[PDB]
Amino acid sequence: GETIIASTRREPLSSGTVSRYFMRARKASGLSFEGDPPTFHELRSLSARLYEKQISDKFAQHLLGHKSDTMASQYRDDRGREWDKIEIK
DNA sequence: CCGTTTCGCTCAAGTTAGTATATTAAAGCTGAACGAGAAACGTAAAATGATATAAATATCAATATATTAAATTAGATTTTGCATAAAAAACAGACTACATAATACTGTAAAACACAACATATGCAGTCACTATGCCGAC
Repeated sequence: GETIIASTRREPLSSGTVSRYFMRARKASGLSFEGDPPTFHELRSLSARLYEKQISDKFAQHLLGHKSDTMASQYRDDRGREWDKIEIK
C-alpha cells in the first residue's frame, strides 16, 4: 500500500483501531497483570527499555524523539513489575 | 439478484504522556500623501526641396613663381599663488564714578473677625383639604 502499515483493503488504518486489535490478543493470550493491563503504546516503552541495555542510553533518547533530561529517568522506571536486577556493575 | 449480520468508522467520555517564558531595546515592512527639471509633442513660421534649359561659371591636369597665414619657437613680462610683519583697531583685564534695585528700619492708617445683646423673617412643626382612582361590593 501507500502506507507502511495498511489494512486488508490496501488502505490506511486509523490509530484508534491498531491498538484495539492489540487488546484482543492481550486478553486472549491469557495473561495477568497488576492493575490496568498494558497496551499498544507500551511497545514504545519496551523498545526504549531494550535500546538502553543493548547499546547505550544516549541512543534510546534520540530515537524516541525526546530531548529533555527529566523523563529519561521516568520512562526508565519499572513501576513495580520486574525487580531492577543490580549486576556487579 | 436482494436481505441480513458482521465489521470498519466516527462521536463521546474517561486515562495518560510531554514540555516550560516575560520584557525590554531597536528595528524592519509597506499602504498612502507629498514635491521639481528635462524632453517628447504639436501647431505655426521660416528655410529649403521641387523643376527645368540655354547661357554663364566652375571643373582640374602639370609646373613655374610671388605671396602669406600661423604654427614654432624664444625671450620678455604681466599675472598668480603665498606669506611675512607692522601699523591700526578691537576688546578683555582693571577701577573709580554714578544711577539703581534688594534690603534695613521707622511711621501710620485700616483691613478682618470674635464677641454680645436684640430683632424677626422663614423653615420647620402639626393638621386639614385638594384631586382621583383604589378596595370592596355588585354586575
